[PDB]
Amino acid sequence: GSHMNPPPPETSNPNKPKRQTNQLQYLLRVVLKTLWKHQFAWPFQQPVDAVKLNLPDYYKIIKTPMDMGTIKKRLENNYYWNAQECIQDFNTMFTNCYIYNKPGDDIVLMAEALEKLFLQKINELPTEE
Ligand SMILES: N#Cc1cc(Br)ccc1O
Ligand SMILES: N#Cc1cc(Br)ccc1O
Repeated sequence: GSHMNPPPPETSNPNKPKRQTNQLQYLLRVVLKTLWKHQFAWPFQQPVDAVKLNLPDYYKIIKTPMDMGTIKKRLENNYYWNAQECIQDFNTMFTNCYIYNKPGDDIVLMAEALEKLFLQKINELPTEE
């Protein structure tokens, strides 16, 4: 893509420690799956393309970008050590949306719908075994 967009977050790095846990399996098979098919998922399924959207300030404002396409790759590629890393990626994605956009904007309402589902599913995150 455009040189004006940053490289996406890392999804592969042999130096980084990782492991599978039952909680990470639940984050892929239940949490990500549920959110990915929501009617309002599409803006969040890949990094924000600030060039295409004519938002030249986006990566001036949002210095820790995250998206569900990145999270999907990180889960499928076993990038994470623990559930907390992955949950933090989701939280970063939501908070970027809420800091960049005005309350009540369409993308905000879309993010809020995904967040409500997310919180329901994370309340049920299984005990680590
Ligand atoms: N595991 C799983 C899963 C995740 C996404 Br996103 C879509 C379909 C699936 O079956
Ligand atoms: N945040 C954000 C954002 C994402 C898409 Br896709 C389009 C416009 C936006 O302002």
